[PDB]
Amino acid sequence: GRQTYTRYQTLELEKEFHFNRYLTRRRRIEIAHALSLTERQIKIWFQNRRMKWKKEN
DNA sequence: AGAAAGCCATTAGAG
DNA sequence: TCTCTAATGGCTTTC
Ligand code: NI
Ligand code: NI
Repeated sequence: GRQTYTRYQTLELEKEFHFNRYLTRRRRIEIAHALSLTERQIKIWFQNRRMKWKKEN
């Protein structure tokens, strides 16, 4: 099964991605707690978002 | 070194 | 039926 992300979670992440397309371990834990997601989800979201940003270039 | 993070292709589920 | 993206898996890369 797959969880669906709220607007707030997706908005707060996209806002983060605006500043740096990669995350540090300290920040990655911070974000996972604030959005009530796992460290793994945050990593994966950025993997996908970086791939999505690649197709837009 | 080898754990941890990435890249990339691919899949599958939510709505 | 169709779209988008969470999630996966098998590699390579970074530290
Ligand atoms: Ni700006
Ligand atoms: Ni090695």
